[PDB]
Order: sequence, then structure tokens, then C-alpha cells
Amino acid sequence: ADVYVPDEWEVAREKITMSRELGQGSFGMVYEGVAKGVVKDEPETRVAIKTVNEAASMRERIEFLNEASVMKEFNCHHVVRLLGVVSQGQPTLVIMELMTRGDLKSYLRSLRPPPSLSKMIQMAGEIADGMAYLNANKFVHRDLAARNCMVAEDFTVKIGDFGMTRDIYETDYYRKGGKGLLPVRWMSPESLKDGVFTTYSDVWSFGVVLWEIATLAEQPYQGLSNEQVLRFVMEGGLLDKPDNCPDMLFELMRMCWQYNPKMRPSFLEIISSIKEEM
Ligand SMILES: CC1(C)C(=O)N(c2ccc(SC(F)(F)F)cc2)C(=O)N1Cc1ccnc2[nH]ccc12
Ligand code: NI
Repeated sequence: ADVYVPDEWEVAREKITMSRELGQGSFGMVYEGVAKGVVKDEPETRVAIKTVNEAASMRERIEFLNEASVMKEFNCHHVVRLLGVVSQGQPTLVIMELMTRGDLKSYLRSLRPPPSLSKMIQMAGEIADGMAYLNANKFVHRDLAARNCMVAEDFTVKIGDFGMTRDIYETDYYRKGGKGLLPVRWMSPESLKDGVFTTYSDVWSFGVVLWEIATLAEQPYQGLSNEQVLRFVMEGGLLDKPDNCPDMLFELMRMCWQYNPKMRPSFLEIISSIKEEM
């Protein structure tokens, strides 16, 4: 819209403190912190606070709240929970459940120096729970990667979005035609060719996340450039079975990377498929 209309999700600047720093978000810096009177039965609650650039335009501020207004509808334990908005005041804030172990790509890379089929299959099921929920509330994530999946103190996996502007995952984006950043290494053929983002194109990215878990977050298509990735995937090229990859997990990957998007499974079908095995 041209406007944002404050509602009861609003929470006073007073009750938000910020501790350390979490990363460069799209509209501003993101910080860890603490928040009061936002989950009653808890006096203080540990949160993540994303912020709007002091510089950044008003129509950019509207653009920022309206994306977090989408999260007010949501109620899935495998999607990072919205706790509040702080629109009235200078630094324009959104508060969120704090996922203590940060993003799934750092967690998998932290295990390099195997994990069990079981334990991998689990993560796959928890990611697919969130994603099934999202596709059902008519949300297409269009940047599902392990770096946007978030981990909890208990090692539970929740779907998130940390945007494209973190220095730490710069190799993971290509300014194609020199326009906006594109996570080309994760993108369906149809998303690469024609710019078509669907439930189905999320199921392609989910197959790359499976590949990330199996490899412990190796760079997909290592030793190809972004232009070479484009060509390879647009021509029906696929990823190699990771070394030591269980059969059951690589078969999900293939299913998810059908060229024809209507050949691929729904998240709902993926959840079914794993759930027979537990
Ligand atoms: C930047 C911020 C804070 C955020 O805004 N989001 C977010 C945005 C949209 C949805 S909606 C969905 F899932 F895409 F459908 C969910 C989460 C995050 O994940 N973030 C990161 C985040 C949340 C929590 N703990 C963290 N630790 C380390 C980082 C981190
Ligand atoms: Ni669960």
C-alpha cells in the first residue's frame, strides 16, 4: 500500500534491547536482543530484531512492514515465528523468535572437521513441514536454501529468510544481466529461463537443500561459473550423488529435479514419502 496501519502486534521500543549483531539484512542491520511482554508466561524472551536503514526511504519502510504483516497470518512451529512490530519511532523494527544455533549452512559447515540417515531425514521432514505450510498459505519462498533455514537450541529446523546481502554468502548470488542478485545455484530451470517462481520451483530448491545436508553445505556446481551453471541446468544437467549419500536421500533429490515442474512432488507428497520411514 501507500501506508501501514499499526495494529495490536505493535510493541513499545521501551521493551526491546539489542545485544550483539546478527548480519546485514536487505533493509538494514539485524541484531540479537531481548523483548518483554511478547510471550506472556515469560517475562523476558530472546529475539532477533531486523531494522530499517536511517537513510532508507519511507516507501521502503512501508515495503518492509508489509512483508512482516504476511507473517501475522502464520502459525507453524517449523516457520520462524513473528513476535511484534515497532513502526511508531525512528529506527523501524520487526521482532522475531531467536533461533540460537543460527542458519543451517553454518551449522552443516561447523560439522566438517557422518551424520545419520535418521538425523538427515529428520531435518528434511522439518524443512518440508514449514514449506508445505507456506505453499498452502500461498507463499512461494523463491530463495529456499540451507542458509535461509534456521536452527533452534534443541536442533529443530525452521524455515527463515535472511535475504541476499550477507557478505558471508556472497559466492551464493549472481547479479545476472547486472540486475538484482539471483541464487542461480538453487534455481529451477524454469526460474532461470523465464523467471517463473512456483511451489514447484521451491521443490527444486528443496532438492538442493537435501544436496547441501548430504555434502555438509559444499557449493553446488563447484568448478562451474554462474554463466556455466545457467547453461548446465537450463539443458537438463543435474548434481552428482554426494559421496556416501544414502540411496533413499538421493532419490528425493532426483524427484525434486524433474525438468518438467509437474513431474516433481508436492512438499505434502515429500512429507508422506519420508513419514512411512521413522
Ligand atoms: C532476518 C531475520 C531476523 C528475518 O526477518 N527472518 C525471517 C524472515 C521471513 C520469514 S517468513 C518465511 F519463513 F520466509 F516464510 C521468516 C524469518 C529470519 O529468518 N531472520 C534471520 C534469523 C531469525 C532468527 N534467528 C536467527 N539467527 C540468525 C539469524 C536469524
Ligand atoms: Ni516438528
